[PDB]
Amino acid sequence: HKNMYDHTEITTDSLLALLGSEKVKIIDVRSADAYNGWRMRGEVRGGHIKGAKSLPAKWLTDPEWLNIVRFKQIRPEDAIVLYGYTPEECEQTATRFKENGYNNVSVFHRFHPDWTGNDAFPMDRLEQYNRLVPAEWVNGLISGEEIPEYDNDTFIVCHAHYRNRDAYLSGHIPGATDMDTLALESPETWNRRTPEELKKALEEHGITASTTVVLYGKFMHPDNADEFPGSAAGHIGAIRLAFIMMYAGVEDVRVLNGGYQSWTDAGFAISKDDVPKTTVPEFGAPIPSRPEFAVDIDEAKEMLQSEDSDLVCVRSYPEYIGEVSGYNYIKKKGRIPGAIFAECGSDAYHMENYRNHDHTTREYHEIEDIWAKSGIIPKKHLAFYCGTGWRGSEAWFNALLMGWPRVSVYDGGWFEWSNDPENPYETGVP
Ligand SMILES: C[N+](C)(C)[C@@H](Cc1cnc[nH]1)C(=O)O
Ligand SMILES: [Cl-]
Ligand SMILES: [Cl-]
Ligand SMILES: [Mg+2]
Ligand SMILES: [Mg+2]
Ligand code: NA
Repeated sequence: HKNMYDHTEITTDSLLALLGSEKVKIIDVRSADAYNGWRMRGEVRGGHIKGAKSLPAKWLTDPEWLNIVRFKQIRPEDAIVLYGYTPEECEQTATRFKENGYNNVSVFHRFHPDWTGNDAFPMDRLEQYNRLVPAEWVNGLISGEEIPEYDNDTFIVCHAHYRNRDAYLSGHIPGATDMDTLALESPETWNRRTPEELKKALEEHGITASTTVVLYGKFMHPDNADEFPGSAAGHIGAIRLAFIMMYAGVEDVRVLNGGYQSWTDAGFAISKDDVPKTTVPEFGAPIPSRPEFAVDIDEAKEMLQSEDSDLVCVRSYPEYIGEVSGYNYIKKKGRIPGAIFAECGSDAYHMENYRNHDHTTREYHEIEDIWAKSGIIPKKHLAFYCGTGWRGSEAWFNALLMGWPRVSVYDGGWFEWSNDPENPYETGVP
């Protein structure tokens, strides 16, 4: 007897006995930040039931909901077990599955406090989840409230954009200041600036090595027909700047997960003030403190020859096979020989394969699993790259979050590689 609105409860003991079953899909309907590990109700152990997939209940208003589910490989013949902080949070999702041809749907009532509270019940979390912050954390920070995973006394919220102050002036997080990505990377090479330039730029924007910097950007629907589509890919830009700042030596860098969209979806107030900078006189550390995060072309060439190492191409497929360059300022088309392809998404200004529709990072197990199928694994020194390094930086950041011990960005990318006509390249379908 199928019942659309009254959902069978699954007990703790029954769920424990099913933890290894390939026919069971355990679905966490909490926010992706809680799933990653954030202790959003004060639970002592954060994260998810081991083996659970992420399907935030917020996504029920997405017209593509069923396609998300199918793309996650959750199928009608699976036994679906839903949980949240409360069973009541699962009710609408359970009904949505049942309305869409899933007849085996249960609700687990005792994730919190029973599962989270007992250390024999397996949980998992994104190892460095505290670098990828929810909007509630940022709001607590700017409010001076006590927040978890923070013991500094100095912070700055930084709104990234590429040559587009309107992205900030049209609406930003209260108190935040804007940073043009041109402040930290050069329009000549599209590589990070020299250490002396980085020092000066960081100081002028009010940033010391011991400042907690919270970076985010605004997605404004990049259109490849505009002169500068990157002016609209603000949150990729934010993660690119996070890379450069962490390389430079800012000890504590955070990224707002999903960027500006997450702030407004949470319903917080926004500001249009043009906030003046408060400069600081001394960065306070030698730049770069973390040079290993950045790989230039001679090291990249060595990595292509080493068994220990690989370059990871985070470009679109039409770029990879040489149909297009990806960019209106790159004429050469083709790919670096010997790199492992890890398709970014549709084009140079979209990261669909690394993100959810709401711009939060894609469920990290899915990224991990796809990467492993190509031999992109943490025991290697990996250098992520793309055309000029923005998408490479976002892939790199995803691997950093997983705790991977040797990940870098090959900054120069296809731009630098193809600018030397002596460098070999491939084209066409492999
Ligand atoms: C390095 N700039 C800022 C010129 C890039 C940034 C970028 C966005 N997606 C890939 N790269 C551009 O806007 O094409
Ligand atoms: Cl973006
Ligand atoms: Cl390439
Ligand atoms: Mg897990
Ligand atoms: Mg570069
Ligand atoms: Na290699």
